[PDB]
Amino acid sequence: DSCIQFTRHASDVLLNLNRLRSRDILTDVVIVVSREQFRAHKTVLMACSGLFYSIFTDQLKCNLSVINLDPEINPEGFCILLDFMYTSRLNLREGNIMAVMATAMYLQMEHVVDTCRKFIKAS
Amino acid sequence: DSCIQFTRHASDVLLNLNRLRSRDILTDVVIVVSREQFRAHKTVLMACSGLFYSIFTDQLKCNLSVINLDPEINPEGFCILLDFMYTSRLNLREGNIMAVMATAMYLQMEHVVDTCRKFIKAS
Amino acid sequence: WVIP
Amino acid sequence: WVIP
Ligand SMILES: CN(C)c1ncc(Cl)c(Nc2ccc3c(c2)CC(=O)N3)n1
Ligand SMILES: CN(C)c1ncc(Cl)c(Nc2ccc3c(c2)CC(=O)N3)n1
Ligand SMILES: [Cl-]
Ligand SMILES: [Cl-]
Repeated sequence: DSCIQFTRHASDVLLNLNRLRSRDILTDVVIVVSREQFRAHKTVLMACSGLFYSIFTDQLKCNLSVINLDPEINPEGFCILLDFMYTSRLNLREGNIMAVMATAMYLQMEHVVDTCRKFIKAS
Repeated sequence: DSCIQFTRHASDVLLNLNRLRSRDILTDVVIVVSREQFRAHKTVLMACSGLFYSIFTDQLKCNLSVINLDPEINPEGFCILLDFMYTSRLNLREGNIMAVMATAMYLQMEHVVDTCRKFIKAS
Repeated sequence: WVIP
Repeated sequence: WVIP
């Protein structure tokens, strides 16, 4: 085509979606991880995770307001990944890298799994 | 913070949101422009437009499944802007620039209004 | 704005 | 991945 493109558009969209999340605006699901609850937008979860994409394209699960993750999933690992989904920023540290990689493998977030593998190989 | 960042994340998120729109997955509103109907995600509309942000933060309008735009709005101008919201690409042409600028002013899409003003000033 |  |  003969389109023009606005370089910062995608980043600005994601910043506004995170502002809606922080104010709890139009969130349509709660993700339960052990005792912890995380509110989010189904569309953002699907756009970032192969697991959520599979869950919310399912004709029965698409209508659920509550999703319980496997009890092996660490709430801190999930929180770091949910923050990444809405910001592109990953808080990867020596003390959380194993929990983050295991959660990213479960959520099917291929690019996060790749950087965790590389950082572990370096150490 | 000490975060790392994935450069292509925001663009990849927007690409997946457009894939959901094209397959009509989790769309929660229909925008009526004259006789034409456009299905979309409320969160994406709010993230891109000052007008939709105002509409869907309103305690009564947030629950509407149908929104009718002002009869002066051109369906082609709206279609081009909805495509921009989901892709960052604007199909700006000599034959549509006046309808696109008027629709962007109504939708309160400041960056689109700015490029339309600049392209009109050049001609 | 750029030419993509 | 980059240092933002
Ligand atoms: C694969 N596909 C057509 C598609 N369309 C729409 C969406 Cl929201 C989607 N999301 C998704 C699927 C798989 C994966 C991801 C998102 C991230 C990842 O590492 N794997 N995937
Ligand atoms: C202004 N604010 C706190 C905010 N938070 C969340 C959202 Cl979704 C939002 N969107 C929005 C508001 C105004 C404008 C836009 C999006 C695009 C524009 O040109 N003006 N604006
Ligand atoms: Cl990823
Ligand atoms: Cl804009």
